[PDB]
Amino acid sequence: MNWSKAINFQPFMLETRPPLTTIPIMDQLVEIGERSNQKWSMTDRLFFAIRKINPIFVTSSQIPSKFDYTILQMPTQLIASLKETLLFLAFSYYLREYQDKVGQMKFYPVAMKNMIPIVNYLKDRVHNNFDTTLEQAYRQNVVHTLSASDAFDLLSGMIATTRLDLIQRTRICPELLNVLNKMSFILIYAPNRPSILSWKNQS
Amino acid sequence: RITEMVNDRRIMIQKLTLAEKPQVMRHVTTEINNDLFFKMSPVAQLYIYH
Amino acid sequence: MNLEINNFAPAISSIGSQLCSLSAQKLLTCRKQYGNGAKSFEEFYAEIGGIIGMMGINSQTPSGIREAIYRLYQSAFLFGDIFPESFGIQNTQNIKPPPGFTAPAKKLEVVLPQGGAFDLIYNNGEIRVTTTRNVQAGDLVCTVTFPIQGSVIATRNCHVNEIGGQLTTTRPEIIASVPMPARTVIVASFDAIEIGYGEGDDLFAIGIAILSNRFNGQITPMSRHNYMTQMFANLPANMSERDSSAVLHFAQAAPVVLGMMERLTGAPKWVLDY
Amino acid sequence: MNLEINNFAPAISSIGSQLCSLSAQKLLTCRKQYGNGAKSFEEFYAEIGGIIGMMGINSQTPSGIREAIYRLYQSAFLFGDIFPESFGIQNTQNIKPPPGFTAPAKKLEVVLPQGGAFDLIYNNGEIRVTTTRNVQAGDLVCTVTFPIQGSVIATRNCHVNEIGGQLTTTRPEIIASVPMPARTVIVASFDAIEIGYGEGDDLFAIGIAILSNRFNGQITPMSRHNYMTQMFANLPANMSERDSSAVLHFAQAAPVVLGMMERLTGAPKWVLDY
Amino acid sequence: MNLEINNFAPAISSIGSQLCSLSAQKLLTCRKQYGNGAKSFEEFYAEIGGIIGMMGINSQTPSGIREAIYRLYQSAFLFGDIFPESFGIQNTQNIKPPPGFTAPAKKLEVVLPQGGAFDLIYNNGEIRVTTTRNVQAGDLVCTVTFPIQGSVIATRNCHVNEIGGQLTTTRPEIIASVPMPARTVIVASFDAIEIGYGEGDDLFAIGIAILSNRFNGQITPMSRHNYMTQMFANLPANMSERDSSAVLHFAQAAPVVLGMMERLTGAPKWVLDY
Amino acid sequence: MNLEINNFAPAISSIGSQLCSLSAQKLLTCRKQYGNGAKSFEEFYAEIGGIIGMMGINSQTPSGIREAIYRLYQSAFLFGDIFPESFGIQNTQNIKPPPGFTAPAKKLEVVLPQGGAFDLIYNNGEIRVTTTRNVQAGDLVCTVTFPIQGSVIATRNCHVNEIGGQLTTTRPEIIASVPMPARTVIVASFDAIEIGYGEGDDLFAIGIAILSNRFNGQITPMSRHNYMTQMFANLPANMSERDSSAVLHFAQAAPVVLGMMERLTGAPKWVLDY
Amino acid sequence: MNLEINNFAPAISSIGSQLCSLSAQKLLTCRKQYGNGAKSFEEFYAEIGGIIGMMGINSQTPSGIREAIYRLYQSAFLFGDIFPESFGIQNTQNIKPPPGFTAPAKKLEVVLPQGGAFDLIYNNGEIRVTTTRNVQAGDLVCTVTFPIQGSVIATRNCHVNEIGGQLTTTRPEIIASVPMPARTVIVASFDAIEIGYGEGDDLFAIGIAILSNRFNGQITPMSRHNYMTQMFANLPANMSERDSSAVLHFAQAAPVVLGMMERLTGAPKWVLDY
Amino acid sequence: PTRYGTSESIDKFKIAWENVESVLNMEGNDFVKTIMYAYEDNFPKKDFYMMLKQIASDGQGAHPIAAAIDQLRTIVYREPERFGYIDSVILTHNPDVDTAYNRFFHLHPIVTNQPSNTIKNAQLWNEMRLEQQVEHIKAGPVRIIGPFHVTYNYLSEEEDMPATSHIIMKDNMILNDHLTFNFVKRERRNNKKRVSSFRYK
Repeated sequence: MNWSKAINFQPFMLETRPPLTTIPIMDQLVEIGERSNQKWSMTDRLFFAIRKINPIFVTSSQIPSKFDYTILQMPTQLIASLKETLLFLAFSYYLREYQDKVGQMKFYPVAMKNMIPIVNYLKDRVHNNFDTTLEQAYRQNVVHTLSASDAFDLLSGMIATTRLDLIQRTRICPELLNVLNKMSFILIYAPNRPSILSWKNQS
Repeated sequence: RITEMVNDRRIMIQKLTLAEKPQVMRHVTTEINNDLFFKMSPVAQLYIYH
Repeated sequence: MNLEINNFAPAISSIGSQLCSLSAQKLLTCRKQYGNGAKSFEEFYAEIGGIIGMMGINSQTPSGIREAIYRLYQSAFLFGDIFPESFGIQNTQNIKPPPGFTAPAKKLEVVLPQGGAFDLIYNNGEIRVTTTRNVQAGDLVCTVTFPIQGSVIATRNCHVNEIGGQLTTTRPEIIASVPMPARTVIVASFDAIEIGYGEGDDLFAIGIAILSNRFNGQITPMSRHNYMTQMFANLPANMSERDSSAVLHFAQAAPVVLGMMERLTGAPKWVLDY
Repeated sequence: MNLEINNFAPAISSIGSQLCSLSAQKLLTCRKQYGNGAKSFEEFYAEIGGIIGMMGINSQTPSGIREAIYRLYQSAFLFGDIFPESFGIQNTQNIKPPPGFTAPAKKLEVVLPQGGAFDLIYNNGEIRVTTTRNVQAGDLVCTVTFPIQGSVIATRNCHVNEIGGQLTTTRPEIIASVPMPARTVIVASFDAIEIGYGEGDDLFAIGIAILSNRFNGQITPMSRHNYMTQMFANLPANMSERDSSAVLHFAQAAPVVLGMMERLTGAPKWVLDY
Repeated sequence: MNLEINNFAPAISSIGSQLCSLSAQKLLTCRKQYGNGAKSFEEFYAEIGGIIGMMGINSQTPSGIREAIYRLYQSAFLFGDIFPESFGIQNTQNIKPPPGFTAPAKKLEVVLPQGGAFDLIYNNGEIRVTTTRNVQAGDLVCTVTFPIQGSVIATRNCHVNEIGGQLTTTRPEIIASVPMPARTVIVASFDAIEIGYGEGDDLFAIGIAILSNRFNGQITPMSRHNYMTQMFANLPANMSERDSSAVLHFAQAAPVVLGMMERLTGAPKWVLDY
Repeated sequence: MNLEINNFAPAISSIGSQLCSLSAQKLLTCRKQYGNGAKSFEEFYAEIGGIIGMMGINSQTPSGIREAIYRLYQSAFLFGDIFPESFGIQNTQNIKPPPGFTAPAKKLEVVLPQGGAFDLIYNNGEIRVTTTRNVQAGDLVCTVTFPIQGSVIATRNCHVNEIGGQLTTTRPEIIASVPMPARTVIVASFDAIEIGYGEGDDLFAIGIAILSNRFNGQITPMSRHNYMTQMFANLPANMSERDSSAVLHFAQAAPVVLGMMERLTGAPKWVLDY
Repeated sequence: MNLEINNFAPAISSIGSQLCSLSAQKLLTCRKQYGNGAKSFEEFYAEIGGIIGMMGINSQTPSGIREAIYRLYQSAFLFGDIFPESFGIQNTQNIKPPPGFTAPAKKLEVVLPQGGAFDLIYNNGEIRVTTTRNVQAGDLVCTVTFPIQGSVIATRNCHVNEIGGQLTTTRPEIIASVPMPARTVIVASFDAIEIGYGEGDDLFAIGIAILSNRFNGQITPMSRHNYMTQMFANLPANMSERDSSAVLHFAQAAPVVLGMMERLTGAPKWVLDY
Repeated sequence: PTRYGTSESIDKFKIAWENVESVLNMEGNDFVKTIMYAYEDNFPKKDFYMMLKQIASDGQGAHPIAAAIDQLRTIVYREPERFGYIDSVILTHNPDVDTAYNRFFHLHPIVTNQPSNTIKNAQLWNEMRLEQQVEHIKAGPVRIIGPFHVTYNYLSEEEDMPATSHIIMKDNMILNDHLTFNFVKRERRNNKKRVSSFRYK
């Protein structure tokens, strides 16, 4: 019976909130970070954007967090790859339009694999070009070198839920369907068949 | 400051536009003790009567 | 006293010190215009002595500024890790230097070598050790762990690095100068200043209990010297000497302001003139 | 019979049961208005047997209801990948309780202990065991695996946990009460109800063959008792007992309605009164 | 289970049964109209359902019908003699006949004659006694104290009064047909209907507890068979067979309706069709 | 009894306690103005008693409040990691302190040292142990694992840390004060209060069964003392005493309010005056 | 005491309790606004403490409430089974539930088996018996005649039915569990609640004298516990727990209110919140 | 008897006396009214009121309408739409139709979404600004609790649907105070056809 048509309350997203007495203080620090440029996007220059992607291992949900800068990981020993990291970054960027600004609690997807080595590797060897973006890197690396099914399997393995679980949860909340459409995914449903996956370009 | 006072009334103020938040204004509040008028005086009966 | 200090401590401490200074100024101003009357001074302060406004805090009661102090103290000295480190390093907003330390160094903290050749007894601003065996001249006998700055006086059978009577290094090391037999004595007196502020120690004693009653598992009543030594030893390894000064100023100013709100006496200069 | 129940089985069952109830109510209305005319009853029902206002049934003929039932059953009990897309399985937050079970427990399933000290034979409503070796009083001799509930008719040389003639737990355990050597016999009878629904046994017999012809690799014809035993054994352990009732209700309603649509007789109360 | 039934019980029972049937009909009508969604079925029943147009009961809440049943049951079977008009119940000779009994006879009750000539054991629908001594044909062995009606099957070594397979009397007595030596056994089986109703045993189990938590000094939880036997053994001697059925129908319907109001499943036919 | 307290328990418990308090206030307000008339008290209550203005309730009947209590309890204490998305838990910025505990400490919980030197028994308000071998004065013989606070009366052959008759620490340890031979007896009585609430125990008894019928696999009926001890033992160590009280208040108030909704008697002060 | 309780005691009690609660609420209402002037509180209460709108009461002074209480008590509990037509009784079935009992069970009432086998001595909350002769395990030792509900603590050398430390039945029986020779002693302590309301014991003592000075032939001054034991012993057998609760509530409230109208202190919660 | 009896302040006597002096001013009560007003000094209004109160308490029966209203108010609770009022309304951007009523209506305003962030009364929503209003809608369905005065229109499939201005977006999303709803009935004439939600949306 555990299921909800709300994107923020899906099994793969974690709710976080500072201690209930330190909430006013953490608001001032978020404004301090807004004064500096402390926000990563998929449209700004990758040279600038990769300087502000610092995933942190989570041990408790009582942690301060900012909507446009925080990405979370759980303590593990597995190592992610470039494609998994790009898929997770795109997922977390397109999943933040539905973030709840009015409330004191924030929801964030967790990364099953360690992305720190890949982020450091990428940061060591990126030049200051005027046109390269994170979305461009995603399109060149994931869309043009993988099938939709393989990329969906990678994304499912990068969050706790299995492939069948994503396909099932996509039918209940339309927000997840929109999020996956933004990542250039297409789902086709036919009777008596399992779902097939395709990129938006080839459909 | 206005929305945080606690009294018998619920004060509601529409949220300020992001641009109109720095706008400056003057609000003078007096800082003086009023407890020195309420002493015992040889003309207190006059105060009561009037 | 167990506690962890994050890397956002200077930013929290600047706001805390500004709040403490504003409250002290408010108290002094309300104190100089108190006319003796039916209303007591405690009632007089509660009515128009807690109403202080600035960025963030918006309370008009002494309980409000007390809770603001509680929030800042918990966020700075007891909360585990506020944010990823790079978020703090890239802060551009700047802070104001705190006043210089004025606490006299009486019980200076030193550690003996692993050998156990010497025995350490303390006095007022003076460390004297005796030799259980014979030891060669020119080796370390004592080193100072608590930072100290000032002049050096009355050194016997030992040598310290000083020019013109003033110490050169913040952590002086005492070395033997002449060969000596067993059961001798070497002394080293100091006219110096340690970390902390000497004034307002009465308020600290009653404010540390107030903020220990709330954080009972983390903070316990103790002396000012021990409190400051533990706070300095619990600072993060990578921090500039400018930020640690602000952190320590707030760490000592919170208890004195808490105790000053209780006993309605004057505030020390290092809190008032921030 | 191999079958894989998914995690959304209660939601599929809540739609299947409603569809079956609506189909049964349409047949009774058709029976009352037949009029004994030139068209046969089978021809009359084919033209007017379609449910109205039901989403996900594309055709207006009983063929559409048959296809919907096939799809729902296949999704619920056979393959976890398929999930029907035209029915309102989105607003399935809460489910309606199904009618209570009414199947008499004639052949009740028990499992002997590993000792091999007893001999199991069956009767109409009672079980009895003969003792191969001398058995000490106060030990388990039998325990049921198919839940039952109801009174106890006659227990000799054995004791069960009952008060006022009513069984306490749904899995009673038979424990010897008196020392009993030399190949004795102990008998226990029950007036109880097993999981299932008694009426519609013929309709189940016709419908199970229809349901098994399509799924020849997963479902084979068998009695209702074996069907229920296997279906209950294949349920997940960590499931609320209210959802299990819905799943087990649909698992029988589907074959019964499939057999009802071929032999145009009445419908059981437990199907129509859902 | 001690209780004193008044002679005005049929008048109270004719109202109680009508209230129960109306509640069951309302439950069915509002149960067929439920769409799965945010509200659970309990909230839906408590809000839109439970509205019956019945005189003398001015409550449209489930709790109101619940305590109407409580009051009617307490008046009819526990207080003692009491006039129906006292509680606003009009007492009228003209009433409706209740539905016929449908309870299957499994543990039929018999009483051995004095002298210890025989020993009795029970089976699913049969009684078997063994002769401890020699007995000549033409004497009683057993007699049913609980009225029974139905056909007789498999009568061995004994004779009963029957024509065409149907028992002539409601209380048959078994008489040995041929003398038997050497501790043989005589068996009498029946296909008969006892006093009570068969459908709805699950609801009775919780309804009896519901009304035993209130009248704990009068009623205790037990099986339906024991409850029916105790109720029947306490009826007044001078009353017709028409009033006895009316009393017993309410006596059994009150627990099952109280249980049905808890678990919002269906209702038995003998409750709805009154 | 297994359960995992989630890390946002105080926020859930604040909403739950406010809901329970509002229900109690509505019950007493309706109870004061019930003028004896045509309708009984329960129809009167079940019609206006559920109209409470609060986020998360999707009904105006007591069934809605019951289901809200079920959801909040499941989210806060049970293994289910379901976050109630329709209440105001996400927008909570501050909590209100709960009323102080008033449960008498009659069966105080103590854990003996591993030596086996002593045997422990219980009395109305004290414990006593008998030495098995010679024990020298100055070592532990007992210590309390369950938090307690209050005064000490009638201590013999043992010393407890206290000033003026008032216990110093919340978990006092009992140590011998006189060297004693084996078989000597020592006692310690306490006039103290344990964690919990003493009033509304019948309501707790009739509500624990109500909430155990639903969560059968996680919660079993028991006494209030055992329930509170298990809840306290399952609390995480990283919890302030102000949050733990807020969790425990709701943990005990949920069964009390659930049983209150059944028997429409009064409510305890610690529930209504939240 | 000698006293006869008629079958309509609940109807009288439901009016007496309402009158007592009204008088207590009026007392607190007048106590809140006492001017504290030259007039004493007794004159203030005598001037404005009356009820003006209740049918049955013929004066607007407190004496009217006193006289009504006298009439109701005499009608409900004394020899004269007089039905008071002056107060308006419309339904003898409708009875608002009274608050649950709060009286701690210190002196529990138990009776010996009549074999002259055990010695009985009492304590604060426990009974303990010594075996005069040899006793085998599994036989009755004691049984309680005053119903009791609560928990069980410190059960040694005996057995009681319990689930999770909570008593199962309201009249527990103590049976030995081990063969115990040579004049051993067994104990049984209960942390339970007897019948009645512990609060307001001072007012009961002064009110029982007030109502015994009038009904001196039937009522004598005594303690609350003995009064309630005899009152419960005089209850009719044909009485449910819902009605006996109201009877006992009025039986205790009448002396408490009579003594409260003399000593104008506060009123207990169980009287105010009826 | 529960409140405002002997302890009531003299300021409350104006309200209580108004009904009595209104009753005394009707036809057929002029003798008692004249005697009462002529000798107010000797027999004041308060003692007269207390005497009448004692007279009424001693078994004087109330007018039957009291019980009639008490019995009718229960009927009012159980069937709201018979008296033209609805307990609450749900404002949402993605509605989910209740399938059970599809059997009877071609299209209906009945949904089954689980609300989030209930709002006490319509006025609070109306006084809000648009930016905060759209944030509420995005997070999910929003519920307005206060009672409303609704009317239902039951229409045939052929008839065109009268327009209802539920929300007027003139400067802020303000709810109307009437909230007329439209049902279109399913008949045996048009039961097998499927009607688009075109005109409705």
